[PDB]
Amino acid sequence: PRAPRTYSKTYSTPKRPYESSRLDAELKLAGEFGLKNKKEIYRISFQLSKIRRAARDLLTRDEKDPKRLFEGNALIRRLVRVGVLSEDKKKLDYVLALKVEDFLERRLQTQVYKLGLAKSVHHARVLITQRHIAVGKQIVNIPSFMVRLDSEKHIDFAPTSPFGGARPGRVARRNAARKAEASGE
Amino acid sequence: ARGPKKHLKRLAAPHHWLLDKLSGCYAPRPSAGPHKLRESLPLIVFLRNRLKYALNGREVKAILMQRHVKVDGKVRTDTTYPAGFMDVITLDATNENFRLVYDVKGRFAVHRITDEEASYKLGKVKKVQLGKKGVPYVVTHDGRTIRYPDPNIKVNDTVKIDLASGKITDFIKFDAGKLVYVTGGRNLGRIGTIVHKERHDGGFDLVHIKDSLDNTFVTRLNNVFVIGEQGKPYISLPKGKGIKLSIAEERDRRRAQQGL
Amino acid sequence: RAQRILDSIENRKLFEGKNGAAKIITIVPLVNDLDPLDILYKLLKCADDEGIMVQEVDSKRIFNVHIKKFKSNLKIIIPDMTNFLNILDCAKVADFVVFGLSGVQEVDEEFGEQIIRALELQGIASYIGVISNLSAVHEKEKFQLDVKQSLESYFKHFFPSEERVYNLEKNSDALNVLRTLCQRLPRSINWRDNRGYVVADFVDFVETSPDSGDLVIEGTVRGIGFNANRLVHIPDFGDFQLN
Amino acid sequence: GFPMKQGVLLPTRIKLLLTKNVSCYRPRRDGERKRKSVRGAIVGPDLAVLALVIVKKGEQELEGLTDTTVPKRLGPKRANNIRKFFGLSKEDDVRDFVIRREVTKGEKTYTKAPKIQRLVTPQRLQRKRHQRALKVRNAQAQREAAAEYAQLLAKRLSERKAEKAEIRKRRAS
Amino acid sequence: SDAVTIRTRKVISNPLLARKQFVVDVLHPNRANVSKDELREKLAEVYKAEKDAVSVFGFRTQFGGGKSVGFGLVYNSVAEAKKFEPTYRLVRYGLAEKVEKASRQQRKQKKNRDKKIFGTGKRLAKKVARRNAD
RNA sequence: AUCUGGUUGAUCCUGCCAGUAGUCAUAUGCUUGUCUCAAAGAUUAAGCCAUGCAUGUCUAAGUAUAAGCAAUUUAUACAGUGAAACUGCGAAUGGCUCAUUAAAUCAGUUAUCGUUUAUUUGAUAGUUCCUUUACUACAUGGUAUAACUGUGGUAAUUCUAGA
RNA sequence: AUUCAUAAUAACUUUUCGAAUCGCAUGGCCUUGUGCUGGCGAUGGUUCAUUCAAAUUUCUGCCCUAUCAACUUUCGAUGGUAGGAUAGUGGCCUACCAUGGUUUCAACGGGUAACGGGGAAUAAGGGUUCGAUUCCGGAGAGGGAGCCUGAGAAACGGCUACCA
Ligand SMILES: [Mg+2]
Ligand SMILES: [Mg+2]
Ligand SMILES: [Mg+2]
Ligand SMILES: [Mg+2]
Ligand SMILES: [Mg+2]
Ligand SMILES: [Mg+2]
Ligand SMILES: [Mg+2]
Ligand SMILES: [Mg+2]
Ligand SMILES: [Mg+2]
Ligand SMILES: [Mg+2]
Ligand SMILES: [Mg+2]
Ligand SMILES: [Mg+2]
Ligand SMILES: [Mg+2]
Ligand SMILES: [Mg+2]
Ligand SMILES: [Mg+2]
Ligand SMILES: [Mg+2]
Ligand SMILES: [Mg+2]
Ligand SMILES: [Mg+2]
Ligand SMILES: [Mg+2]
Ligand SMILES: [Mg+2]
Ligand SMILES: [Mg+2]
Repeated sequence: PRAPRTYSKTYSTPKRPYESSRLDAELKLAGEFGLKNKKEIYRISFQLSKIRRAARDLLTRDEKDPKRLFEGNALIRRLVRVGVLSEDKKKLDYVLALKVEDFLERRLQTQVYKLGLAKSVHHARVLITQRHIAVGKQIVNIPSFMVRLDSEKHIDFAPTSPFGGARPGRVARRNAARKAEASGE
Repeated sequence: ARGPKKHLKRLAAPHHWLLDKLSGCYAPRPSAGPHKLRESLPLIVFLRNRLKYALNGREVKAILMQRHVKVDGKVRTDTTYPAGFMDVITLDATNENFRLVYDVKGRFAVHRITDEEASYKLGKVKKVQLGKKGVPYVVTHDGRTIRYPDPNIKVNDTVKIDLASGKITDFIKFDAGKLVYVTGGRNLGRIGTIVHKERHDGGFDLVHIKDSLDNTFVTRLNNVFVIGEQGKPYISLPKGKGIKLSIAEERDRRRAQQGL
Repeated sequence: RAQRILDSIENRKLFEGKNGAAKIITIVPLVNDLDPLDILYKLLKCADDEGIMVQEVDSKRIFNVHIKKFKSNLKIIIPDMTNFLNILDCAKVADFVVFGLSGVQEVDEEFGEQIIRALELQGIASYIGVISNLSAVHEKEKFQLDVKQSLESYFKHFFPSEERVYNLEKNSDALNVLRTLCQRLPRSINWRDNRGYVVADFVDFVETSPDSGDLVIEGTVRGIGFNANRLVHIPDFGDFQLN
Repeated sequence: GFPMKQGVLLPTRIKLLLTKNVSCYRPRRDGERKRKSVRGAIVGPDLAVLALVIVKKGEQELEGLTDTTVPKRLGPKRANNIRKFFGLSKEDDVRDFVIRREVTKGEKTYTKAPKIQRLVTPQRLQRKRHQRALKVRNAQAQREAAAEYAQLLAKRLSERKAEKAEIRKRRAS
Repeated sequence: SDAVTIRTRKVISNPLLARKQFVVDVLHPNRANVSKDELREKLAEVYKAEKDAVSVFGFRTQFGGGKSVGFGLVYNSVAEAKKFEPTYRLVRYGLAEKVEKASRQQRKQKKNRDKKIFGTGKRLAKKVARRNAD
């Protein structure tokens, strides 16, 4: 006797397991963006899919019907806040045409490398999970943050971080102590 | 089971209390009283969930035990007292007066009330009848029995009641073209004028109602509750005035009250 | 199911701990710097019986301990840990083998490990993994449980039947292992159970002829039993015939 | 150990279902009954103890009995019970005749006394006065209400006869 | 370079429980989160009440750091605080004392043994001493 | 909104076997660092159970001569606190399991002009000794009882007897 | 929609209820009797109403099986009258009458490793398969039966008996 804590899966494993084409596509996709599981890809494929379903289910209904209007506009403006859907494509028929990379391109991981705070994408990984990289007043340490558009123009280093400001890290002051003590001697 | 149940599980509580579903496992089963379980609000809910005046349950008992909280002029000290529709609630230490009337969205709403409106109360007349020694009386929805009413008052009529003496000030008849709050059902929380009453014998009467935006709907007579006259209500309606808007209209109204 | 239950009662009547029982538990530490007398002390101090502990310190190594909590007749045996073959001989007659483990000292690759393996090969009934040295490490539980679990994963390797190395330092686990020793029915080792065996409590000798006589042996029979006509073996003595 | 029970005319033991107001039993729970062994009423060779009362004193004194005497633990608590224990008139105030006890502690010796029950005091007279009051007051108020209502009713019927007068004059015209 | 800033939001004046309740924001950069004691001190001066007439709890330091939210009440006197607050809080503030009562297990066991005694029991004590001397 | 290998010398078929994917579904093997969260003796044996606990309850406001505690400041009826016990209320809720059960249960929907209802809430009550203003407690009848005092029984119980 | 509510007559009754109760304040008014009055609230109490219920109840809906085709009625099966019982309708039971009631639109019987539903898994759709289990309803407390107390139990952290 509680309420039963609801919960759900997030991804979905491919239907054909060994398919030299899908295999590769996936690998290059992990490569552009430095993902670690294929699972990271699947998660995207899956959200995408739920959106394509909502999309169609709206599409089959009459234009100027309250529901298609309401949920349509919502789905649209939601897709826009994260800048997955461009400003000009603001009509359902494009949200179908959406593909995976359009989602993979809004990760904090990605935007860190495309706002040039990192040297390579992998660098951006490390830098994120290292508690270095803030979005405004918040630190964020998940590579999958999914940057909204109005939060693009705030991403910087953490006021906590060595690069952001503050004091040097543990290694730095370790070597500072080593050289200072070795010279005092 | 064997006797009456004394608990209420969390999920099984009437939804429009808006109890969150991880706070506990139980929910304040309303005591026996003036109103039906399903459609009443236990004071603890009104006090801790809707006024935020107390954080726990025992804080609420604490409050109630100083004879602070009145209901219909009188002091109740039962955490699970069932204050339902159109009841007056008095918090003297804040010098506030509340009325339990339905929000547009079918739930109970906080409503501040002047001292001059707190004095009285409306009551749907659920049944008139003749009691012992031939003395005629009415029974009004909040359970109140009133003796020697005016013979013009039959069923479904509303009655104004001085909370002080418990006597009948005046009343209102159930005729076409009156103002009306709809209490039970889906359209619960709406207000409008009664177009015409549909009469089905041995079954449920319906009522067509047309609101102030000249839109129409239908409910059983069971949920129709008379207020007053065209734009001349006897009680003060909340904001919203019992006018229900499509989700589009509400979306727009909300996004149009944002300019910082 | 009634048949099953009947049969089970019949098979659990060999240890009617009031008159006809003899549960042999052998205590085998696997670490040099460890005391078996102590391990017993824990198990019987958690039975709240100070007398049966004090009466054993004076002079003994084999005990007839009756527990009243569970109503059971245990027989405890502690081996000469200087003789390997005496350890093997001790365990190979047991209904239960307790293993002492050190929180301080890692078990020896050349000795204690070989105890494990050899016991395991010759035959073991029901075995248990138990500790005593756990308090010798840090006072905070956070570090003790580490040792405990590493020991659990070491002990699981040779004895996968078990997953819980019990800690006698805590009253609960000690009460629980005692509980098991009392209640739980001990599994069977094929070759020893099919020819019978008696552990001797009292051994007296009667002279009949000047050059030979009659060894008298008072003990409880376990296994298949003995016949007067069949021979009896006695370890490091040979095969002899019954009179 | 099983006790004898008055009623059971038998020189042995027999199991009974005992209830609320009987011997040999105390109901643990409301309305509960129980089956218990009980000893017969007729004395035999098995009885460990026989419980006896003295009705007529004999010629000789009994040491542990007649020689000693024990005071009754508690005196009266109700007003008229007191009045019977001291044979007082109706007009004698019971307050003074109340038994007290002299308890001792430290260097102080304090005295206790039972609360008098059913004792006529100004308070109960007040409450009774209040009862006659609210009853009569209520009755008169009620008569007032039915009078006002009958007045209303009678005026409405006359209004109805005037209306029917107007309608009869309009139908005749 | 710290600057402990203490903000009080969603404030309500509650005469029913003779107190004012509110949310507590705390901006504490470089600071490894602020002690509750300290907080009470700094709130007292602000709402002009005794340090004992103020209560704060439920503080949760945000992710990454340099901030934390909690909740805070402040009564009209310390009398009322003493009579309205939950006791364990008044133990956190020393304003009352933890009452040493035995374990739950224990207490229940005593209750249960005492169930098996009808009456005062000094009777049974005289009787059992008597039957033991016997 | 997908299939692939297997009958033949080779071919196209019917056809299955095999393979493949899911299970917010059990078990098991091997492996296992961190956050949040969560189910867990249902399946077979509604099989059996040591011990401990899960149901008790008192306010300004039912009953206190504890031969209890506090003494103390007005109380010689009581009057602070209060074990015990009588009274009152509860123990019919909760929790568990899924054995029974196939128009049964249950779902939705009706009915009670076909009934009971502690409780809550609201109303609700001049009439209740003999004669006609004379006679009988209404400034208020009566009795048992417990706890307790003391005497006892029995291996034993949450046994109880006599006074 | 009523023989309803209610009223009236005539009587009836091992005569139901109609405050011998409690805590706080202690005041008015006089013929000066310590006389008559007098606030707030607690508990109780009859009836009606209300609330919480409860019990019955109408329509429609359940998995497999014809290697189950006829089933129900002495012993209630279906209906009528009257009674008895029940809080109450009612073959619920008892007398007395009838001779009915179900059935290839699958009754009756057998099976279920069957509690029912809200729901779960999976499918483009249509489906197939799960639902002991967090909410609702029901049933049971080793198996049967019986009953006290009480508004409410055929109760088992109540009682009684038989069987294990
Ligand atoms: Mg239940
Ligand atoms: Mg409805
Ligand atoms: Mg297959
Ligand atoms: Mg089971
Ligand atoms: Mg379970
Ligand atoms: Mg008191
Ligand atoms: Mg009432
Ligand atoms: Mg008498
Ligand atoms: Mg018949
Ligand atoms: Mg009939
Ligand atoms: Mg079943
Ligand atoms: Mg398909
Ligand atoms: Mg289910
Ligand atoms: Mg099952
Ligand atoms: Mg259930
Ligand atoms: Mg039951
Ligand atoms: Mg069982
Ligand atoms: Mg009861
Ligand atoms: Mg039963
Ligand atoms: Mg039980
Ligand atoms: Mg139960």
